Amino acid sequence: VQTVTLIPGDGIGPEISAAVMKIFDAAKAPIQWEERNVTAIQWMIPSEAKESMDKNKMGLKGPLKTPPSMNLLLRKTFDLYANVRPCVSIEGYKTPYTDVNIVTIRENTEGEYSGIEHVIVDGVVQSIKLITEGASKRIAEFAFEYARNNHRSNVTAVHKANIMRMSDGLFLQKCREVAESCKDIKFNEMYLDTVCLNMVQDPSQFDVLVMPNLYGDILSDLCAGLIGGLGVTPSGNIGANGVAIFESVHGTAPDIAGKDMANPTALLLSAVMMLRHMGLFDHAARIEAACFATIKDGKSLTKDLGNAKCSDFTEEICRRVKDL
Amino acid sequence: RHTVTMIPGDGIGPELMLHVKSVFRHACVPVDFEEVHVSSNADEEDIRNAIMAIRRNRVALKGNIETNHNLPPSHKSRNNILRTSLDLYANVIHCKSLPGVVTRHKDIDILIVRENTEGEYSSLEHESVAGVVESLAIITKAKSLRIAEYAFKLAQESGRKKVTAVHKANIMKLGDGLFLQCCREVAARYPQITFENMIVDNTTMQLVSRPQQFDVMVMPNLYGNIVNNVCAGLVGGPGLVAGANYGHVYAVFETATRNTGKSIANKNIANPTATLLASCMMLDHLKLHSYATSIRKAVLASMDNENMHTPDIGGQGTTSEAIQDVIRHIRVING
Ligand SMILES: Nc1ncnc2c1ncn2[C@@H]1O[C@H](COP(=O)(O)OP(=O)(O)O)[C@@H](O)[C@H]1O
Ligand SMILES: [Mg+2]
Repeated sequence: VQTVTLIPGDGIGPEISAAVMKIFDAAKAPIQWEERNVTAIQWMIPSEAKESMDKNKMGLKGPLKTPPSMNLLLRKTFDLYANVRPCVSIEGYKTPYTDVNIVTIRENTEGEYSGIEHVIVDGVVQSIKLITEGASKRIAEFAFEYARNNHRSNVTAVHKANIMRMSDGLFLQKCREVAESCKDIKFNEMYLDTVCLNMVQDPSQFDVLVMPNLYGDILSDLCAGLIGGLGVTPSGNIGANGVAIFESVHGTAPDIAGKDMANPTALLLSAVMMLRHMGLFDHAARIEAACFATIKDGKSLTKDLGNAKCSDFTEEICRRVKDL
Repeated sequence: RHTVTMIPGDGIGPELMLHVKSVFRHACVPVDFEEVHVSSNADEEDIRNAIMAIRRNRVALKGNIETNHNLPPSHKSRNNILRTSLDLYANVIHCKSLPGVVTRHKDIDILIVRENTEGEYSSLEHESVAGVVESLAIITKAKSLRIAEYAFKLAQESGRKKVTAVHKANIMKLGDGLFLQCCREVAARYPQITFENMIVDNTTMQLVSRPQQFDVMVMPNLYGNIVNNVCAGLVGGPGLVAGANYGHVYAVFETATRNTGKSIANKNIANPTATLLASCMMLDHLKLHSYATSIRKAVLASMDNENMHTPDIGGQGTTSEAIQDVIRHIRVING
């Protein structure tokens, strides 16, 4: 048995955390929780939440409200340097893209996060942004490590080095050095705009996408858009000292933050991702498959995907989980 | 008779230019092409010479010049030097669902107006401390105002009802905030046009789910690059969509996605539709509207027939066979 720092967050976050916990309970998963709270206090994160995460080394996180952002603090505190978003078409959930199985791996310390804007003269704004050899090397090595450890054949570096020669070219040169080492993984490179162009025509051609943060997270949202949105998209951040936080990337949902209408799929799958990161592959697969089969049925869905409430959807998963 | 500069470019550009000339002869288009070549050269005297040709003729049709990104940062994109030197400030593309080309979405009709000069395209990079590349990018009121001005005017003149500014002012509060405030400034003078705004991240998710919501979109340079390719992808890909680059006085026409097509060059499989439609936009701009119309109808009629399709849209036809069909359709309305 092992311990996981749980951050339910605001809005629907509690409802969906209780729904995830109940499912992990009904799975006999080697996982007990250590619920904590997160809050900017004078500027850093609470002593109890920091120490919890330092001990447990693994976190799960629901949707937070913006006030310094808490996501900024978490990323700063634990040096969360690699954002990972796996996007896979859901059998029961109908989008026009069904062949989708892509993992985006995104540098998470610099680029736009280093961003300074200022007024040069009246009506002229300059932005300043940074790209480092270190952080580029770091995210590159990670991406291949991820691909090897998750049985992924191809890694594509996504860039605009044709325009940003110095900064995306650096990124590219560090990806090649890593690709020289890890000759077992198929490596290619593609312009961001070409990636985008091809993505929406035939997304099946793409496997793992490594990219810097210079232009932000735009491609991850696009990929998520193909499979049905942020309401069903899992996500995880990997830091230094073996820290890893898994999270939902959907909104706080204030409008139904008291009701039973919520949908915990995304947070559930991030937890599934967490189990796999620990090595608990058996339970991961069973909770995963339970969720997908429940979605495939069509008679038990939330109001955002039928008419059934959250607990009905949560309970119908739990019923299927128990089938060992 | 008009004289038009022609830059064949790399990849599929030269082979498609031949078909353009061929189609103009069959349509009896009163246009003469003055060819200027632009290598991706270490030298610049060519690009300086090509700029002169465009200042002279005021109108050009061009293929895409390939940028070797393995060259040092002193060697810059010749496409970008070309468009910024001439101050061709408005990149505009029209993505419209084609009845004959079936994709995952239909009823798409989007005009994208993209600021074509500043942002990361005119940025400065330096490595003052080893292993740290710093990027300094500029966005300005003057350029944001005129792109918004262009987009609203175009919307009004085309009988369109809504302009959506795409941006990331949630993150880039000063720069993208200024861009957005410039659009709103112009919006107040077009009270007949609905004005909306949307974050670029969210915009991509909306396009792959419900792209029918968008009408006219206006944005700075980088988001334009992304949105152009997404929208072009949704309607059938890079083979189909024409692109224009407008200045106050000069105008240059190209394929919307600005692809060289090196991998498919010299195999008689390139889709000629984007290039021909670009040549039609160019004829409209020269007030040769009857010619543009005949040709545009011809290419739209051929694409209505899946037997004419090239491999990029699932077909098996050659470039020359598609051209044959276009020429056949000109001749039918021709006499
Ligand atoms: N006219 C066309 N017909 C068919 N395919 C095209 C056409 N133009 C571009 N493509 C395809 O779209 C992609 C464009 O990428 P690419 O040729 O590498 O351009 P660039 O080097 O400017 O990024 C290629 O797959 C190319 O084959
Ligand atoms: Mg190009």
